[PDB]
Amino acid sequence: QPSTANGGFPSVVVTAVTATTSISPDIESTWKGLLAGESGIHALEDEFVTKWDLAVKIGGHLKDPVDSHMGRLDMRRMSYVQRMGKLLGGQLWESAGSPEVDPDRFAVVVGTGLGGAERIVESYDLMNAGGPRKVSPLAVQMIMPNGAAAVIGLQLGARAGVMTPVSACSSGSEAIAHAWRQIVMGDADVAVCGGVEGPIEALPIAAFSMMRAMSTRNDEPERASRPFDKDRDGFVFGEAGALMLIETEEHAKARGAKPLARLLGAGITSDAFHMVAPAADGVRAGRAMTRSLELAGLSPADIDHVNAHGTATPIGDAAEANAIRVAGCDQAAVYAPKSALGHSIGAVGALESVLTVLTLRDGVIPPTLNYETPDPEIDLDVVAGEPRYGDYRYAVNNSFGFGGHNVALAFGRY
Amino acid sequence: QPSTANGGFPSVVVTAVTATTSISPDIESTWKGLLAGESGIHALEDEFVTKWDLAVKIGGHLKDPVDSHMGRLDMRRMSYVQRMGKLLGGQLWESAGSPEVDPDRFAVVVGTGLGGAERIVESYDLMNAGGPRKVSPLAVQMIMPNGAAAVIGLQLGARAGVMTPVSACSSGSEAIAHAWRQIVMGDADVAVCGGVEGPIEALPIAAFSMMRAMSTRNDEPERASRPFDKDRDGFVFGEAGALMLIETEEHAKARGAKPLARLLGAGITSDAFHMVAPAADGVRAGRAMTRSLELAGLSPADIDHVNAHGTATPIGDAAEANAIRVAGCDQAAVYAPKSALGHSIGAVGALESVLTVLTLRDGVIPPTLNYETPDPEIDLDVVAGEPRYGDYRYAVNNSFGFGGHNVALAFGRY
Ligand SMILES: CCCCS(=O)(=O)Nc1ccc2[nH]c(C#N)c(C)c2c1
Ligand SMILES: CCCCS(=O)(=O)Nc1ccc2[nH]c(C#N)c(C)c2c1
Ligand code: NA
Ligand code: NA
Repeated sequence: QPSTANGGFPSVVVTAVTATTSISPDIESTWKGLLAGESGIHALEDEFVTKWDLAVKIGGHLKDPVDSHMGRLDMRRMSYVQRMGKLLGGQLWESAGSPEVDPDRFAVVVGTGLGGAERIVESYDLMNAGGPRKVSPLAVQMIMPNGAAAVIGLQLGARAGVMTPVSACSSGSEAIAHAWRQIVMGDADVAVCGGVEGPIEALPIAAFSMMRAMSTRNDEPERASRPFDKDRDGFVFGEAGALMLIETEEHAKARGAKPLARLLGAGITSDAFHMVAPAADGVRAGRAMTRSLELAGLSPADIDHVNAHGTATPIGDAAEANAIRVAGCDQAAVYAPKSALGHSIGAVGALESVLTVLTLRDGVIPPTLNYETPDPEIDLDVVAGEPRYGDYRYAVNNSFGFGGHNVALAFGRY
Repeated sequence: QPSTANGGFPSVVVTAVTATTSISPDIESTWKGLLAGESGIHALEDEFVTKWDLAVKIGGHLKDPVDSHMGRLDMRRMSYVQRMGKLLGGQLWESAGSPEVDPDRFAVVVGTGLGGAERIVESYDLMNAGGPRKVSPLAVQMIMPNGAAAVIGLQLGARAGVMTPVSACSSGSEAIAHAWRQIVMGDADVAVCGGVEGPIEALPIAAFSMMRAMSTRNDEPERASRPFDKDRDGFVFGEAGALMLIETEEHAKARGAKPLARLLGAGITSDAFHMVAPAADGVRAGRAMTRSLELAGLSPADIDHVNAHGTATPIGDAAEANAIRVAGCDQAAVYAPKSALGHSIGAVGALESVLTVLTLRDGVIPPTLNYETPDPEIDLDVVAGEPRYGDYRYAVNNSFGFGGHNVALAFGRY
């Protein structure tokens, strides 16, 4: 059975990362802020909060709005997630040294939770007011959920596949999983992968809050997201998009790229339990972690760090604690970055994969914010208080999306 | 290098198929109708055509509407594509003999072009009229594009992954590709895969017709879809959904399932050329065909049949003719089923994959309708007139989606 450890799969490395978050548009500045204990989560100042008297009045908008970088033309020819994708794609490529790769060995895999959905409403309104010829010839390419990945593949010249997985909260991690597959099956040597997602607005808040999925701790916004804490009361939105460049180790060495980490394996399973609730027993989610280890060639004792899905819902954190135990990883140092960055749905698995890479690169886990009275029924080694510097050799990033989609990514220190 | 032919990949077989089309709700009846020269494409009788005086007044609605099978509860708890998925999922499982499989070795991969998008508008309207608490607690799970795959995975108990690829016209074929990967990489032994898509409506017609992508031959609706014909003028919508059951040959043999065909390999490439136009040179699309042959262990001389993407746009059919030549497959007998069934976007690649299976099973290709004055600039062996009975050993199904997504699936006779 092939594994990364035994050479059955080629070695794959992470050579560049980019992200925009509620803390910073610069991933290295986001990382510094996380280590400093900063939160991106604040009182929402948008008019729509008071217009609807929303129960949720907190969240993290991007520190640097995407459209502050978008001129008239981009504002008219692309949906929001496409604009975010174009922005991050160009940033990532610059960070990688603008390499000249073989387009025929270059893939793009970018997940997203929904797609260009605001352009559906706009086209709907345009046609209602002016008839069918008032719909733009660009409407289809803006609306289609593959649109962000297509924009990035066209921008950077990727001709070895342009793929868009949709799996709610696990979309951005699943994209990295499929990019890894595209390389280890031999279809590509280099891939841009990750996830993008739209911004906080009234209808997204209404839809998730009517599930009772969201925190309503509006008086202390930075204290609201409390993964694994006894007093947690749901997730907080925190906007993001994130991409990484992965490539075979031989490809990286041949162009002088310095790896940040190794991407060793990916496990994809499903709960088949409930359309939005995770399975309480954590068994299939744990199996995704185990599968990523099988493909990497690691045992659970090797896993020093888990970057938790950790949304801070009551049932989600409990299920994940069971999952981590099921996978034999409950001695790992656990970080729940949604404590600081919130939940960005189709982007968040990619963002947390980038954070996992940085933890391995720098030998440090930032503190899980708001972990103050640990839930008596969960017993994980949650990093908290201040960053924990440690000898982290291998890590798993978890993302368990609504719908029952479990993705685990196994990374190693380079 | 592993191939199906040399044993590096396990043998994978197709053991059950289901589809709903503009000709019939019964795939075997659809097949009989195609062989009889029937078209599913008629004058649209919907009020929305006259309300907007749409330039396109033709298309194929499902012969048997999905919602004629949906009671009050399903109409309130699922989006349209989810209702179609539940319908086809249960039909497929019954056709397969309702097997008892290991949930932990059972995956679902279902592509779609857009998702539960009508529920976005509905939630939008509900909140505008009644505030945030009038949005349903079910809105998120109905809207999310992974929703149809999630419904099917929950219905049938698939715990080895539930995935949703989005790649416009190639979504349903890409789903079958990823299911094949999930099996040959060892993550699953059996998978339900295919694609679902929404119905014809005024806004979809307006959006694609403003690209000049659609036929306007309204006076002779069954004559409008003319792939590879000199007089073609764009595609016609024809509603569909389709699923197939695939599994390792050893799994099929162990439960007494009789294979309909072998699924031998899958190639995924991309054009990185234009957001909606295919590359004229057909090179990357041809490479998807070549890649499917490499993974199968076939040479182009083995390919007896190509089930063309064949949408009947001027530029699409020309590009595909170049693609087929680039791949060395231009001596294959070509069928363009959109001539009879129209284009169903995220479902159509799955539907045409089912048709490819039936061609191999039965040794017959139905006639490409409306192929009467072949385009002088395209020289393919298009089957036409009446069905061609022939010794078809291997076939490739092509799907080249808007965005530049190329998927080719290589199938073999069992
Ligand atoms: C972190 C927040 C997640 C919100 S989301 O999950 O609802 N996704 C999502 C996707 C595309 C979107 N386009 C637009 C516009 N205009 C919005 C508001 C928008 C929202
Ligand atoms: C063969 C036709 C393809 C049309 S589509 O590509 O526009 N897709 C698509 C997807 C979901 C949809 N939900 C609803 C509703 N109500 C519609 C009209 C609808 C349409
Ligand atoms: Na994580
Ligand atoms: Na086809």
